[PDB]
Amino acid sequence: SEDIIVVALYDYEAIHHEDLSFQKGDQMVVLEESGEWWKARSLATRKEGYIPSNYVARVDS
Repeated sequence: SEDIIVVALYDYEAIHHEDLSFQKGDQMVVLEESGEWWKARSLATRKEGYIPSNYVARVDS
């Protein structure tokens, strides 16, 4: 349904504390919406951290 799940469109690796590593075609859910960077949870490992919004695709499904 309508939600805040995005898909990593590029490979990346965790760096800061609450960070999250994803791949070029991975799927992650969003926990909140800020602006430049958002906090999401990768279902591939039930983990969660930051995700560059400029390198991802946000969908509500």
